[PDB]
Amino acid sequence: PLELTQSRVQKIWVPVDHRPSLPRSCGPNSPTVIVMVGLPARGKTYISKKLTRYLNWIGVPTKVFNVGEYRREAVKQYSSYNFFRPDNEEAMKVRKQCALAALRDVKSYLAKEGGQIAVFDATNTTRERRHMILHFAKENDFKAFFIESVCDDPTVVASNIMEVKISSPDYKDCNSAEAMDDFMKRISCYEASYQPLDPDKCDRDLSLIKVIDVGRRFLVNRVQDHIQSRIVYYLMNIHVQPRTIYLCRHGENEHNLQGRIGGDSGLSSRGKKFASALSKFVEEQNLKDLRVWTSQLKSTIQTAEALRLPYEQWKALNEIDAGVCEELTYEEIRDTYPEEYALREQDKYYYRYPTGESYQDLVQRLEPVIMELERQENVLVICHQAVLRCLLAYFLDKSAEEMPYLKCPLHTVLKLTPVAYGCRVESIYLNVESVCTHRER
Amino acid sequence: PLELTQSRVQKIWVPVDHRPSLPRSCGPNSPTVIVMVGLPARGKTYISKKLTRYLNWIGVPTKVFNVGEYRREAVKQYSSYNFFRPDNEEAMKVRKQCALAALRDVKSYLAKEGGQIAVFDATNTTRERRHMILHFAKENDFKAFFIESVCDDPTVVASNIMEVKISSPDYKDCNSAEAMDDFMKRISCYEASYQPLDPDKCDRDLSLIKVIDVGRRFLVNRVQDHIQSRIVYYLMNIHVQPRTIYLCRHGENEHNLQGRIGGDSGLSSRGKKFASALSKFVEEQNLKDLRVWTSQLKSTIQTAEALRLPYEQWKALNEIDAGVCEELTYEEIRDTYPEEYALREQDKYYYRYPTGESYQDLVQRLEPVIMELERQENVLVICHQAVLRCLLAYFLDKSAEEMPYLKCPLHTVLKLTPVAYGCRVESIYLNVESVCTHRER
Ligand SMILES: Cc1noc(C)c1Cn1cc(C#N)c2cc(Oc3ccc(NC(=O)[C@@H]4CCCN4)cc3)ccc21
Ligand SMILES: Cc1noc(C)c1Cn1cc(C#N)c2cc(Oc3ccc(NC(=O)[C@@H]4CCCN4)cc3)ccc21
Ligand SMILES: O=P(O)(O)OC[C@H]1O[C@](O)(CO)[C@@H](O)[C@@H]1O
Ligand SMILES: O=P(O)(O)OC[C@H]1O[C@](O)(CO)[C@@H](O)[C@@H]1O
Repeated sequence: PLELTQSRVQKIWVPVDHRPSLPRSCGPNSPTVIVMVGLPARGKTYISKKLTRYLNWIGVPTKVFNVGEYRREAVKQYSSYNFFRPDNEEAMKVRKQCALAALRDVKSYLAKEGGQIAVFDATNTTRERRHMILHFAKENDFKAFFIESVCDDPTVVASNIMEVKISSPDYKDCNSAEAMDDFMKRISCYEASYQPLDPDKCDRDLSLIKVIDVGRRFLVNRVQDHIQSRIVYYLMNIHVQPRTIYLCRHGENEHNLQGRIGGDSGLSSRGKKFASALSKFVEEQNLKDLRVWTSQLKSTIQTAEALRLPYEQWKALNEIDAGVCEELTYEEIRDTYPEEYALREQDKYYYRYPTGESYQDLVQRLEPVIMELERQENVLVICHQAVLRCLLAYFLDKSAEEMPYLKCPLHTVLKLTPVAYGCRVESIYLNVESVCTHRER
Repeated sequence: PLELTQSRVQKIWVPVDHRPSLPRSCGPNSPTVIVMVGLPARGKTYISKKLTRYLNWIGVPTKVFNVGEYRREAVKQYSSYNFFRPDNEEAMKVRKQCALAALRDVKSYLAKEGGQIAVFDATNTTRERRHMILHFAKENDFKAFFIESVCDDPTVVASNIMEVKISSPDYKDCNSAEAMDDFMKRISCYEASYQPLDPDKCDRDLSLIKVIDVGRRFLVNRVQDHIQSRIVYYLMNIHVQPRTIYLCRHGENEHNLQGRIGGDSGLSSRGKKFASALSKFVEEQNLKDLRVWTSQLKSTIQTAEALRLPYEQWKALNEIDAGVCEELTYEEIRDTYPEEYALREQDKYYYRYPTGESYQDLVQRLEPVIMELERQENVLVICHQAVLRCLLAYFLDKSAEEMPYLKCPLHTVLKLTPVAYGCRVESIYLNVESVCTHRER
């Protein structure tokens, strides 16, 4: 009675499955349609992309369905704002068809592809369009959560057009002045029929968040579940202030020299040289304020000590726990635990070390780190190879499959600069020799 | 260069501190005053107490300063609503003095006692009172965060009076009808001068949350930091729906029989008997829906398997990691690691096992569990001794010092019923023998 077996890869205790003569599968909670609401140049695509990047990283399969991309596919070349005119009978039919084709793909993603969240990235400015999306959600048993971005500041609108609209594939053959003028006219096409969300009377029963004046104020109505609560918390932690994220590993340690994994060894002579090189690098960056974060492991703390700056130790930044394989070389792992070695090589993200962790466990541990990185400005994170790959996968939108193989060499700073599309990444090698700890698939 | 030492209790790497001939101390971010806003019977004291319980548990020293308690101290016996009349010159002076005496204690708590958050629990219904609190915060370099509870539903108001107001020390000599009538008149004394928070025009620069219609809607304005963001997320996860939380340990395991700590051993014959007894108990509770949560350790999963109910495994529910002391008996710990054994006995909450955890680390890991327990209704958590003590300390408002010594015997269910003041706790022993794993200080 109560016979369990431990799964080889993830190390999960499951009931011993003595399937009957004819094994039956039972193939396969409710998916969510996130509805973006607002006039053009209100950061809807920015919100869509950032939220999708975060949700995928935490393990919630999410996809953006941008109606404009369906339009660029249906209509070969973009000419002008005249396409967006409310009196343009033909283009209005085309635009509706594009929205319906995107919703068709939303249904296929959530009901047939194992997707959990579909972000419907369009203006959805009219009650009519939103009633149609709600009907689509109710008939398919999907939850609907609305995210509206409201802003009347002309400086914010003009800045968004200059930063990411003029560079749109629609304005390829246009100069900055033509594109800006056309886009202002394009926004005006939407202003007459725009009906903002009204949680007070009309939209009282809808689950929604109103992001007002680029996150200065929020109106939150009827948060139904955990994922909606998490989105609201995320939106309240992110910001659009300029800043830099520097990510690096501790300087080379004694275990690195011996080819040993885990442990709590100190910096080697080269590691100490990197720590000095890092201080000079940090100084040369001339940052008004800089937060320094380390793990609770000696090698990252010794590296931070060389900076002569205040730092904070996070247990969440500690390297992946190798369980029984801690302090062993990869050769000793292959010889003592050959089954374990091969299992990891085959499934590096989900593989859990015996009495240890997986990259999947790392993500769960690092989520508060990500949330705090979002709220901060200039931050230097001194961590470890697996931790760094996980954080980098979040910033660079890398999949779970790619994550355990990201190149994070020793004595190299990864400088992350948030641009309008995601992160610009610059690599800075601090000219101090070390061993190589990267292992390809 | 870069010489560090590992602190004996917490195992934190610190710079070797070779203090000079004359050692200097440097004794000791900005504290926060949380301002409750709203008419009486709006759940301000309920919010104050629950939020304080959560903030203290996560390690943020928090205290409630209820102006009514300062009034009950200054004014010996309460007679009627006549004390709260706006034309009561004398009582208005007394009430102001009480609020100023509470603020004096707020200053002493935040600036002199190492308190981080002071919850100022009063009506604070007038702009004048709030301007005075803001002046007090600005002059003392304290942050101000407002939490307003707005509700016009007479059913909600009447229910609150019947549940927790009539039982107030003010209404000791009154019967339910007299107390209800007096309290309605008391609320009416505040209605004329009540100026709700206006984040649109007047309170635009204030950091605030408006909880509308018992959490149906929220107005969030200017969230400045991490703690305010966390409070907002907490308020959006909690609910006032009736439910039951059942907490228990896995049935007795093989390591329990050998007096061994940690490990991933299976249920003993008695443990299997408890698992059956637990199924019968659960069935007899006749709960419409019940969520079952386990750790990823075998003994909790085997216990859940006996229920024949769907369950979810949480790595966050895994027992405290004993590091190098894993799978050892307490006698073997005392003989192999006597220094470690004595250090733990002296500082059980902060003590970290070598390459292992502390109760302090458990709290950090269990925070997402608490957040999900809040969002859920009927939940059964099958876990481990140290995990159970931590969760119980949250629900029962126990300090960090008390937490490692809470009695959590094997084969015993802790039934938690949320009442208006906190949790009512019922213990249910399922009449199956086991070893005792409790060790007093
Ligand atoms: C790109 C880009 N960089 O600067 C600007 C301006 C843009 C383009 N943009 C224009 C927007 C508009 N309207 C907008 C809204 C956004 O949605 C937001 C959602 C949440 C928050 N949240 C916060 O700012 C939190 C809340 C309080 C503390 N910090 C801010 C914006 C995000 C980006 C937005
Ligand atoms: C005791 C007690 N039990 O039922 C009632 C009614 C009471 C007394 N009471 C009266 C209130 C009023 N007005 C009130 C507000 C509260 O503040 C709240 C703060 C946040 C939330 N949040 C939620 O409900 C979240 C948001 C959406 C999902 N669930 C609710 C109430 C908490 C308790 C309150
Ligand atoms: O996932 P991988 O490739 O083993 O890399 C993570 C490893 O890198 C190290 O930080 C050093 O090689 C080890 O501590 C850790 O086991
Ligand atoms: O903090 P204490 O008193 O050692 O209790 C926690 C211990 O209880 C156990 O669950 C069983 O005694 C061990 O796994 C764990 O080390």
